[PDB]
Amino acid sequence: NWFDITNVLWWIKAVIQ
Amino acid sequence: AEQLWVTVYYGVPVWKEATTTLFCASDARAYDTEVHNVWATHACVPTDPNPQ
Amino acid sequence: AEQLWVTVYYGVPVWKEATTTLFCASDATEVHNVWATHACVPTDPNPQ
Amino acid sequence: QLWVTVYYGVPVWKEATTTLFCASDAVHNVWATHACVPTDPNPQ
Amino acid sequence: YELTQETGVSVALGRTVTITCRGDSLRSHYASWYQKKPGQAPILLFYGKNNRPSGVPDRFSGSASGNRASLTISGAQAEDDAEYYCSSRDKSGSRLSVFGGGTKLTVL
Amino acid sequence: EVQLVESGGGLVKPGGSLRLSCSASGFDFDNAWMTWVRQPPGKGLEWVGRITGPGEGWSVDYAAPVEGRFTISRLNSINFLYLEMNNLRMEDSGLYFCARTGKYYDFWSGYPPGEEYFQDWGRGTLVTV
Amino acid sequence: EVQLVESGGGLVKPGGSLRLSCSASGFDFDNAWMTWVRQPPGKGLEWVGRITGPGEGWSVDYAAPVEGRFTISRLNSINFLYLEMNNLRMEDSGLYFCARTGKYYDFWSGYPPGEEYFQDWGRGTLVTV
Amino acid sequence: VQLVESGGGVVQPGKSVRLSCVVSDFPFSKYPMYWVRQAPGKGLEWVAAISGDAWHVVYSNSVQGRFLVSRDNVKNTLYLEMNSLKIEDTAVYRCARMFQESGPPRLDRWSGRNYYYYSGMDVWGQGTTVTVSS
Amino acid sequence: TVQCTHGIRPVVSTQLLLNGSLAEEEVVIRSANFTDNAKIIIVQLNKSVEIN
Amino acid sequence: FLGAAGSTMGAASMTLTVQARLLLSGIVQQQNNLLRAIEAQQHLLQLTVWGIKQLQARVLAVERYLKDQQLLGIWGCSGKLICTTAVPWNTSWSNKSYNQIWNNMTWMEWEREIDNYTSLIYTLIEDSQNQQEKNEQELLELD
Amino acid sequence: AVGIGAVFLGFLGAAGSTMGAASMTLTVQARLLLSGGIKQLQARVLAVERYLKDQQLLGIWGCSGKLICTTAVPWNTSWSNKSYNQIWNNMTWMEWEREIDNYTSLIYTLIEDSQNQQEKNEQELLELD
Amino acid sequence: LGAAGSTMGAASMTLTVQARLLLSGIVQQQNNLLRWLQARVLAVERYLKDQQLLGIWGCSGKLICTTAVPWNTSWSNKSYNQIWNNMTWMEWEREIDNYTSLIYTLIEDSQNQQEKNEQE
Amino acid sequence: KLKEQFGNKTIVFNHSSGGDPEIVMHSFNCGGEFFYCNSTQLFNSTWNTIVLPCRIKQIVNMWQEVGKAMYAPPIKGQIRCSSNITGLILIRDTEIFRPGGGDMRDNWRSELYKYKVVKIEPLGIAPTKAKRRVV
Ligand SMILES: *[C@@H]1O[C@H](CO[C@@H]2O[C@@H](C)[C@@H](O)[C@@H](O)[C@@H]2O)[C@@H](O[C@@H]2O[C@H](CO)[C@@H](O[C@@H]3O[C@H](CO[C@H]4O[C@H](CO)[C@@H](O)[C@H](O)[C@@H]4O)[C@@H](O)[C@H](O[C@H]4O[C@H](CO)[C@@H](O[C@@H]5O[C@H](CO)[C@@H](O)[C@H](O)[C@H]5NC(C)=O)[C@H](O)[C@@H]4O[C@@H]4O[C@H](CO)[C@@H](O[C@@H]5O[C@H](CO)[C@H](O)[C@H](O)[C@H]5O)[C@H](O)[C@H]4NC(C)=O)[C@@H]3O)[C@H](O)[C@H]2NC(C)=O)[C@H](O)[C@H]1NC(C)=O
Ligand SMILES: *[C@@H]1O[C@H](CO[C@@H]2O[C@@H](C)[C@@H](O)[C@@H](O)[C@@H]2O)[C@@H](O[C@@H]2O[C@H](CO)[C@@H](O[C@@H]3O[C@H](CO[C@H]4O[C@H](CO[C@@H]5O[C@H](CO)[C@@H](O[C@@H]6O[C@H](CO)[C@H](O)[C@H](O)[C@H]6O)[C@H](O)[C@H]5NC(C)=O)[C@@H](O)[C@H](O)[C@@H]4O)[C@@H](O)[C@H](O[C@H]4O[C@H](CO)[C@@H](O)[C@H](O)[C@@H]4O)[C@@H]3O)[C@H](O)[C@H]2NC(C)=O)[C@H](O)[C@H]1NC(C)=O
Ligand SMILES: *[C@@H]1O[C@H](CO)[C@@H](O[C@@H]2O[C@H](CO)[C@@H](O[C@@H]3O[C@H](CO[C@H]4O[C@H](CO)[C@@H](O)[C@H](O)[C@@H]4O)[C@@H](O)[C@H](O[C@H]4O[C@H](CO)[C@@H](O)[C@H](O)[C@@H]4O)[C@@H]3O)[C@H](O)[C@H]2NC(C)=O)[C@H](O)[C@H]1NC(C)=O
Ligand SMILES: *[C@@H]1O[C@H](CO[C@@H]2O[C@@H](C)[C@@H](O)[C@@H](O)[C@@H]2O)[C@@H](O[C@@H]2O[C@H](CO)[C@@H](O)[C@H](O)[C@H]2NC(C)=O)[C@H](O)[C@H]1NC(C)=O
Ligand SMILES: *[C@@H]1O[C@H](CO[C@@H]2O[C@@H](C)[C@@H](O)[C@@H](O)[C@@H]2O)[C@@H](O[C@@H]2O[C@H](CO)[C@@H](O)[C@H](O)[C@H]2NC(C)=O)[C@H](O)[C@H]1NC(C)=O
Ligand SMILES: *[C@@H]1O[C@H](CO)[C@@H](O[C@@H]2O[C@H](CO)[C@@H](O)[C@H](O)[C@H]2NC(C)=O)[C@H](O)[C@H]1NC(C)=O
Ligand SMILES: *[C@@H]1O[C@H](CO)[C@@H](O[C@@H]2O[C@H](CO)[C@@H](O)[C@H](O)[C@H]2NC(C)=O)[C@H](O)[C@H]1NC(C)=O
Ligand SMILES: *[C@@H]1O[C@H](CO[C@@H]2O[C@@H](C)[C@@H](O)[C@@H](O)[C@@H]2O)[C@@H](O)[C@H](O)[C@H]1NC(C)=O
Ligand SMILES: *[C@@H]1O[C@H](CO)[C@@H](O)[C@H](O)[C@H]1NC(C)=O
Ligand SMILES: *[C@@H]1O[C@H](CO)[C@@H](O)[C@H](O)[C@H]1NC(C)=O
Ligand SMILES: *[C@@H]1O[C@H](CO)[C@@H](O)[C@H](O)[C@H]1NC(C)=O
Ligand SMILES: *[C@@H]1O[C@H](CO)[C@@H](O)[C@H](O)[C@H]1NC(C)=O
Ligand SMILES: *[C@@H]1O[C@H](CO)[C@@H](O)[C@H](O)[C@H]1NC(C)=O
Ligand SMILES: *[C@@H]1O[C@H](CO)[C@@H](O)[C@H](O)[C@H]1NC(C)=O
Ligand SMILES: *[C@@H]1O[C@H](CO)[C@@H](O)[C@H](O)[C@H]1NC(C)=O
Ligand SMILES: *[C@@H]1O[C@H](CO)[C@@H](O)[C@H](O)[C@H]1NC(C)=O
Ligand SMILES: *[C@@H]1O[C@H](CO)[C@@H](O)[C@H](O)[C@H]1NC(C)=O
Ligand SMILES: *[C@@H]1O[C@H](CO)[C@@H](O)[C@H](O)[C@H]1NC(C)=O
Ligand SMILES: *[C@@H]1O[C@H](CO)[C@@H](O)[C@H](O)[C@H]1NC(C)=O
Ligand SMILES: *[C@@H]1O[C@H](CO)[C@@H](O)[C@H](O)[C@H]1NC(C)=O
Ligand SMILES: *[C@@H]1O[C@H](CO)[C@@H](O)[C@H](O)[C@H]1NC(C)=O
Ligand SMILES: *[C@@H]1O[C@H](CO)[C@@H](O)[C@H](O)[C@H]1NC(C)=O
Repeated sequence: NWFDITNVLWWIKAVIQ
Repeated sequence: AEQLWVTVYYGVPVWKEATTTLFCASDARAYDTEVHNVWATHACVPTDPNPQ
Repeated sequence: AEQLWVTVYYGVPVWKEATTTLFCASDATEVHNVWATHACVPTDPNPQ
Repeated sequence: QLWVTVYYGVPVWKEATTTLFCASDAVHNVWATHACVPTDPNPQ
Repeated sequence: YELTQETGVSVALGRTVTITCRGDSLRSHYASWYQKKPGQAPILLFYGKNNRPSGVPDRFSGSASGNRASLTISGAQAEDDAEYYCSSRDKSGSRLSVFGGGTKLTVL
Repeated sequence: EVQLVESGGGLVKPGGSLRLSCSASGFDFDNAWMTWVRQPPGKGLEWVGRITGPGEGWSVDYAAPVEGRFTISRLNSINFLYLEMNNLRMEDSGLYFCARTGKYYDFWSGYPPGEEYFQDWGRGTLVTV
Repeated sequence: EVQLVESGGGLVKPGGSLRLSCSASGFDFDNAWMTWVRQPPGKGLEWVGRITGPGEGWSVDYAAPVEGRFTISRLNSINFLYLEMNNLRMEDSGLYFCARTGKYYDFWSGYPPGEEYFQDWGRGTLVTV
Repeated sequence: VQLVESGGGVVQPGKSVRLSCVVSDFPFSKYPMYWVRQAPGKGLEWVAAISGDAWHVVYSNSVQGRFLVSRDNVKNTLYLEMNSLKIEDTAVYRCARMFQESGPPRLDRWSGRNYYYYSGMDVWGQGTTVTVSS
Repeated sequence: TVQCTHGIRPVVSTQLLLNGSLAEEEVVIRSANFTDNAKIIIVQLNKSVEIN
Repeated sequence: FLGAAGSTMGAASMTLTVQARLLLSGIVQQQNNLLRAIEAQQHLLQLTVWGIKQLQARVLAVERYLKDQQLLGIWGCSGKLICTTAVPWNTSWSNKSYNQIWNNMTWMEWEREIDNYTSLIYTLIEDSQNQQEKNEQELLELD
Repeated sequence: AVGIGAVFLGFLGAAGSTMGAASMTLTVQARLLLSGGIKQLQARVLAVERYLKDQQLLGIWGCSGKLICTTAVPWNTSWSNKSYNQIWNNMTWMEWEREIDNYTSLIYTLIEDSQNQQEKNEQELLELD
Repeated sequence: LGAAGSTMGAASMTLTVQARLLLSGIVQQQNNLLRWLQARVLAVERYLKDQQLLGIWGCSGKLICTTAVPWNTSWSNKSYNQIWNNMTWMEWEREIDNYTSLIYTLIEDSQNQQEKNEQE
Repeated sequence: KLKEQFGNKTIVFNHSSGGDPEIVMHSFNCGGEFFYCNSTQLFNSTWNTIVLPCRIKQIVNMWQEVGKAMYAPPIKGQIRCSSNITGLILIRDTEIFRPGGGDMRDNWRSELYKYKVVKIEPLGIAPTKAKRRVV
């Protein structure tokens, strides 16, 4: 699901910092 | 675009013209009892059709 | 209750009454007899 | 062990006495079509 | 039209010109750029942070800073005389999209 | 080799209904996101709505002035896109485009749900209200 | 409203075969455990065997004097229970019952596999060997 | 068995009544019914017919579109409603059962069309009488 | 599409056709070229003419 | 092979595990020996009255076999013996209850119960399921 | 003394309809293809010998017993310049089998030896693990 | 008939050619009906014998299919590569011809009359 | 209805001609009995209770083959058959129409002017997006 993909990636970007 | 693949169908309502054998299908009442009706040859096929 | 579904069984033991055409079976030669007519399917001594 | 696998389509043969059918190449000959089927396209 | 564009911009033939697009949503989202001439279907020229679709001349480039986005035509041609639209989210985080008012680029 | 041909546009009285069609070719229509865009007379491009693909459940999103009146659908078996319009107004009139929709999201600078772009367009069909 | 009707019982020579049927109604036959019980003449009730349900894989268990000769089966489509008997002996003769089987296990005092009880019975069908 | 009617009498032109034939004992959903009209001093005129499942309805040409028939297999009733009455409709109406039994509809294989068989009558109800005058 | 053709009485007559089958209330006449001289004029008239 | 023609429908499904008592197997063990080529060891010696009748006998052995395979072939039930369908039973066909059909009934009497309604069931399998599922299957391959 | 109108369909009843309406009709042309002074017998074999051939060709293609099925053989756009939705919504079958009459032999060879021959040597050698 | 000299692991690649040309061969009788079919009717019956028999054997449509029936070495105890990469098909048939009908009941029962009791 | 293919002038009717009376006189059967009737009176020209002399023979040729010939003496009593007419056979030749006819296939052409027998080719193929599952 595209709308989920973008959300999970944004989250990963936040967490890995 | 997409790849297309062939798909088999059965019972497709098409036709060509052909020349085949038809068969007699006559009346079937009062063919017995001395009725040697040469057209009927004693009621060739006794169907008495329901022509739908 | 259970919504019943249709099931096709092949091999049910049913019949009706009918008419047909028959054929001989002689149980056995020069073939020159009027009734026997040895141009005919040979039988089987199986008890069927 | 050894289990018995079924094989359909194996090319073996008996010898049989049977009926053939005549095919004649191709007016009003008795061998033309009143005995046989018409012309032979190709033997293989 | 929360995405604001210049109504009209001129450019001498052969010279370089930049059209811009401004809006709050651009702080969060890139824009994509389209060329349209009357009677014709639009043409995707540029999108993303640095993406140009094949078959589109190299004279076209997009860029982005703050709340604005901009297309630069380097060495404007006669064919380039057209309408240019940008498109992006209407709000930040939106599943919807929106178009700018559109910039008419007359080539002088 | 992508081809999109809109159809079904015509004259219609205010309050009336209308059904625009779009025949898609040249690409994978089935998994492709599709979008309707219009151009009112003497005005610019305007985003009408977009239908997503399988992973998104064929979800559809709509522009505010059109939400509730319009319906976007697809029949992937013959690669057709549709636009069901009800209760039309003067401002509903314009030239209606259909366009193959691409998804874009840059990982390090992106913000969900990234952005959608329109790589292939058709010629449009004229709606007159 | 449960109804069970056994059938198929009759006179048979020693060594012979026989097939008892049971038509089940009034409950959920499909997931129900079923049991065969017989009563020899001038004697008491005797447990013959029992078929389990889906979770148990329709597993079947048998009484020792009958294990190997008898077969219990079901066709859940018409709620019938069956009992295939081979190689019968004099002592195989009696009145054969079928009965809906319940499972019981008390947690704090129970011992696996708890106990089975017979809540609904049929009238039986008479086997004469 | 017992076979009578009700609702008969005398009305004006342009009016509309509905009779009520009631059967007694045979399974009513199994059989089709009929309506016949004996004019006084004349022969008989067939009127109408219903299928056993109340699906097939065939009217006479003269009374075509005016009348109405129906069934209720639970209540074992039989109705003949009538509209646009004329003076020449004054005669004896009779409720009547088919002689033979009928089957379910047939569905010939070669064309997806059912068939309701229709044969004649044995049990005539004694029937009411409707008169149309001033 | 019919299962089976309609009534065909295979009568034998020259110069007319006796127990035949007739069309609707116009008279229809057909032929092969219908300009050529040595063809056959098939006449179908809309009513019957009784013969004793 | 008619060994349970007096048995009940709830019990005749037990012995039907044998291949309808090896129904079709009796044909192939027949036509292996119906095709004894003594007919070809004679060319019948003539055309005789029996060989006219045998020819009209083998055709019915051909045709009436095919009409039972084709109907099993079209019903999505090719070659099986007990298959279920998707057609809901309509109580208007038979208002008999459940156990009376199975536990308490023969077969040939049950033929005369629905010999009227049989032909409607034939169309209501094909156009309801086997025409229908093939399109819905092909839609599930469109993706 | 009988008669009611049509209920389901007729024989060849869809033969002026579109493909999308005839595709739900195939069984009626499928049933009556077989059932229906020597010259009756010479017909009663040709009707068989035509049925086996059409049955046999479905057998080779991995498509026996199904009315419809798909393959993996790609459609070649050289065979048809027709658009997709024109085929499934506008063209009848009787017209359609004059248009691909010439290519038919290429099709049947490119089903068997292309795929369903190849889907057995690939199939048999997915063992050993 | 080309791979009639191949081994049993080698002649299996020509199984398709043998099956196709069993029925009618190439079509003779080029429509010359101008001027008496029992042999034509038998060839169909030879064909329909086997397709029904593969239908009972759960193996319609295929050419090569497996089973749940283990082998009984009293038929022939000759092991795997003693025959497979060593022997043609005419000789393997002349080792199993006495046991032929015995194989057919076992394939009928324990593969589909068995698996009919696994359907549920 | 003879007219509307050319002009509005010159229609006539003429009687037949040519050969022995079996092809001249009108032939038909009536209940195991054969009639050759004179039909010259039936064909007077036109512009924009008749009794006909019938003749009966006994040795009657087969209808199209030359060679064998059937024969039938009648049953007792007189013979009567009412009949109909739904057509006749004419030839072209002011534009002359004469009653021709040498083939009752043309009568059967008048009976079978509607029909056509076509064979089903039930098998057919078409492309789509779907594909057989391959492992
Ligand atoms: C499947 O379909 C077929 C039909 O279709 C077929 O298949 C298709 C595929 C097509 O091909 C199609 O073309 C085929 O045809 C169905 O077949 C039909 O089955 C029914 C039976 O279910 C048949 O009905 C019977 O017919 C007889 C006459 O038929 C004869 O002839 C035909 C052909 O010639 C033969 O086939 C047939 O076998 C017969 O020989 C008919 O007379 C019967 O009616 C009498 O008997 C019943 C039973 O008693 C009476 O019903 C009772 O009525 C009383 C009164 O109200 C009630 O109280 C009872 O509840 C009720 N029911 C019962 C069970 O009792 C019925 O009323 C009638 O009774 C007689 O009535 C008269 C008048 O009252 C009475 O006479 C009186 O006598 C006294 C003393 O003498 C005084 O004198 C009075 O004045 C006088 O009037 C008489 O005594 C009564 N007798 C009795 C015994 O009561 C019966 O209906 C039908 O013929 C047959 N065929 C057709 C074409 O329909 C088949 O059913 C379908 N299958 C299924 C499962 O549905
Ligand atoms: C199990 O099988 C059942 C039976 O199968 C049947 O037999 C088989 C052997 C086989 O042949 C089957 O093909 C056959 O169907 C299935 O039951 C059928 O179900 C369908 C539904 O799909 C039914 O179809 C409905 O038919 C109704 C009737 O249509 C007839 O009548 C219309 C006019 O109606 C008439 O109006 C006048 C008004 O005056 C009535 O007169 C009044 O009657 C009173 C009572 O007697 C009183 O006497 C008054 O004095 C008098 O004025 C008259 O009674 C009434 N007719 C009837 C029969 O009641 C005609 O226009 C039409 O041409 C036809 O002649 C329709 O009304 C109905 O439409 C309505 O319902 C729809 C859905 O409910 C709805 O959407 C519509 O908007 C509309 O409101 C249906 O079309 C069919 O009748 C059933 N069969 C039978 C025999 O009843 C059953 O479906 C199946 N089980 C399953 C699960 O599928
Ligand atoms: C065009 O179509 C019309 C009608 O559609 C045909 O006219 C009928 O033709 C037939 C064939 O000749 C006529 O049938 C004959 O009727 C004779 C009169 O019988 C009367 O008497 C009996 C006594 O019980 C009544 O039942 C009957 O209804 C009549 O009232 C019979 O005597 C003939 O039978 C002879 O042949 C049998 C055969 O074995 C002998 O055993 C008898 O002893 C007897 O000699 C015969 O059945 C029929 O009457 C005609 N209908 C009419 C005139 O109205 C035309 O024939 C047809 N056109 C052509 C060219 O054929
Ligand atoms: C579509 O098919 C052609 C091959 O079919 C050819 O044309 C038919 C009309 C008929 O004449 C056949 O006998 C022919 O074989 C494919 O084009 C071929 O590509 C090969 C590549 O190796 C080339 O050698 C041939 O010359 C080509 N034939 C042509 C152009 O006629 C083509 O690839 C197919 N398309 C698809 C998508 O598979
Ligand atoms: C399909 O092919 C025909 C020609 O096919 C050949 O002739 C047939 C009688 C048959 O024997 C086929 O197997 C042969 O391969 C094409 O017909 C041609 O059409 C054009 C214009 O319509 C005409 O000028 C030619 O004379 C025709 N050919 C012949 C031999 O007469 C037809 O166009 C082909 N259709 C398609 C869609 O490819
Ligand atoms: C015969 O052709 C007509 C059109 O020429 C078909 O009618 C169409 O049917 C569909 C199905 O509901 C409608 O959506 C169309 O609107 C109809 N066309 C028109 C012009 O109204 C008809 O279905 C065809 N016959 C068959 C049996 O399919
Ligand atoms: C058939 O009838 C026609 C006219 O009714 C006959 O033709 C003429 O008959 C008269 C009367 O005797 C003769 O004088 C003429 O010579 C006849 N011919 C012509 C050309 O006028 C005719 O003879 C009858 N018979 C046949 C066999 O045609
Ligand atoms: C079924 O067997 C019946 C004997 O038992 C009866 O069964 C139930 C259904 C009740 O009807 C009750 O009267 C009896 O206990 C026979 O009477 C009957 O003929 C059989 N056949 C049927 C119902 O088709
Ligand atoms: C009739 O069948 C029943 C059912 O199995 C059986 O009890 C009975 O023995 C049979 N009748 C006879 C005479 O064997
Ligand atoms: C057809 O018959 C009617 C009377 O039934 C008649 O008026 C009309 O003239 C006939 N047609 C022709 C062409 O003569
Ligand atoms: C009809 O009239 C003559 C005779 O055959 C001929 O010249 C003309 O071409 C014909 N017309 C056709 C056959 O269309
Ligand atoms: C098929 O499509 C064409 C478009 O080229 C259209 O003109 C025609 O009306 C359509 N056919 C039918 C039967 O509607
Ligand atoms: C036939 O014999 C030759 C030499 O003996 C051999 O190489 C060849 O492979 C054989 N054929 C087969 C199919 O093995
Ligand atoms: C098959 O094996 C069994 C043991 O399972 C043996 O008893 C039997 O003799 C073998 N079959 C033959 C035909 O020898
Ligand atoms: C098969 O058995 C016989 C007798 O036991 C023995 O002579 C032969 O060598 C055996 N063959 C194999 C391959 O085991
Ligand atoms: C195959 O069998 C023949 C038979 O004599 C033998 O000579 C040869 O060695 C065998 N080959 C193998 C590989 O076993
Ligand atoms: C096969 O059976 C026949 C007939 O009983 C016998 O003569 C032959 O020797 C048998 N074959 C073997 C290998 O035992
Ligand atoms: C009749 O013929 C004349 C000249 O031949 C022509 O002018 C006139 O139009 C014709 N009548 C009709 C109704 O065509
Ligand atoms: C009609 O034709 C006949 C010959 O068939 C001829 O003798 C006669 O004079 C013609 N009559 C007219 C008016 O043309
Ligand atoms: C009309 O028919 C009669 C019938 O006998 C014939 O003699 C005559 O020549 C024809 N012509 C005229 C003008 O009377
Ligand atoms: C034949 O016609 C003549 C005169 O028209 C008449 O006197 C005679 O009664 C008629 N006979 C018959 C059987 O019609
Ligand atoms: C012959 O014509 C009369 C004229 O009304 C007609 O009633 C009769 O049905 C016709 N004969 C036949 C067999 O149709």
